[PDB]
Amino acid sequence: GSHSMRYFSTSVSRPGRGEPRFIAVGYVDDTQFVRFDSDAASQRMEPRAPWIEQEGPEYWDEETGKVKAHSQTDRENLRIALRYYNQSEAGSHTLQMMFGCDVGSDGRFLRGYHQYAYDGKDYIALKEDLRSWTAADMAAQITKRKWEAAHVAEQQRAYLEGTCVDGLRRYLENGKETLQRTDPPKTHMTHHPISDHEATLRCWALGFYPAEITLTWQRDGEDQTQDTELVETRPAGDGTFQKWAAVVVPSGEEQRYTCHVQHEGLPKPLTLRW
Amino acid sequence: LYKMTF
Amino acid sequence: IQRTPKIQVYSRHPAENGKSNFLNCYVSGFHPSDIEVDLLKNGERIEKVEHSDLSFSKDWSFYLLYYTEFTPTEKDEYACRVNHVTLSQPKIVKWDRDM
Repeated sequence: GSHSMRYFSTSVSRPGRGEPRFIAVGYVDDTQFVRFDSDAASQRMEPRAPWIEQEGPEYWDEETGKVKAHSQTDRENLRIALRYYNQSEAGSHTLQMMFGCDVGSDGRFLRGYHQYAYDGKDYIALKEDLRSWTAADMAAQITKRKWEAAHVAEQQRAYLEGTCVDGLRRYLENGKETLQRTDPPKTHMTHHPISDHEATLRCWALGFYPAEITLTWQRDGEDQTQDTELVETRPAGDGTFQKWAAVVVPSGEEQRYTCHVQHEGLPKPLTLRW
Repeated sequence: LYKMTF
Repeated sequence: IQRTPKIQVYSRHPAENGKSNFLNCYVSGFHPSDIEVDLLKNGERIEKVEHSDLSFSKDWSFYLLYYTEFTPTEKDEYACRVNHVTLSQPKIVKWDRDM
């Protein structure tokens, strides 16, 4: 199917406690593969997935070079933002950045990204055309004019259509056995009376990859959208994901309920019934 | 593979 | 600009007494990123607890996984304690084997 690469970065200023903390992480699909932490002893980009260890130290030298450069830029961006918003040096502020690309199943470029948030809200983002910028406020308009005049977009487009796509295809091949794997959900049901006349049916999906999944409860084929308690999909910590969905039913009308599980790793959707 | 101010 | 953490505490596999496992506290959807998450065994802070690298979702809100290896027993109660600016006292969420 399609695939994606994303580098995430956060800078958090800490006025009295020295210079801003910088943390970057890289992902292929739902799999982390690199990290860099400015407060870490190493001062290097480190591997976090088996398939990236085989890169030679020139990759690593260049990657920690690029990521160290990024932390300095974002440190200066935090200061420029203090001016633009006329904020005091007393406060802690956050600058986040994401960039990366999507490719189709043939490995062709679909989409590029390059965007920033300041204090948790959109600042400036490159549009899907990879030529224009979306400025979220007056402060960002200034940056936009600055980057428009400097033709920043063209450089990013070159990175995103070129280097970023090649990297993705490479990682997807080198790490074919884990990245192009599909682990279907291991499913089961639990069941607990909550009174003389009602019971909870809970439908579980465990050990699946990638994270995308849909759990749905029906009563006699009717979707129970508004009456389904659902948790956010969560990492099990071994690279796979978990989710459950529950409904409150009258006892013993349990047989009227069906839980439906859809996931890319299943030949056909599963139906579970107590 | 990894990748002017405000 | 300010968002409270969603909190889930759970084990990597369905719990079986005497079988080693991992206890997880997953916090997400929060802002800003400074947060303190501790895992508790019968009220007491477990000392060796690791966490994933700071990352965030499409809406820019942060998420972290805190985890530790453990061996559940019939008597031991576990909980996650989350400390964040949006919370006037830390939220303590109990581990339920079926949630």
